[PDB]
Amino acid sequence: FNCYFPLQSYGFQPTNGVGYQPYRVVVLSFELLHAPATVCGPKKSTNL
Amino acid sequence: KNIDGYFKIYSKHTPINLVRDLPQGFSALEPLVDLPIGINITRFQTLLA
Repeated sequence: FNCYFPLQSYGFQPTNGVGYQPYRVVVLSFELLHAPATVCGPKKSTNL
Repeated sequence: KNIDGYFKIYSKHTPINLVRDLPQGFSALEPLVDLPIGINITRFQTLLA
């Protein structure tokens, strides 16, 4: 009483609606400081 | 050397026959390593076996 668990479980079932289905989400956050860039564009090349 | 956070390492190996001091001569160092790390380095140290 008055002391509940901090975490609760997801009730994932294949018979539930779309709003209750698990969704995998990935957030790509790009940081650019004064340091030299090390993840750069591919810069596709052409024929010679 | 350190240029704008880029660490540049050049090296050159040669065969010599002398144990007293440095053999006088001329030898160039080709560009070997270039690391874009960006760490401010003021001191260093070596480690032998």
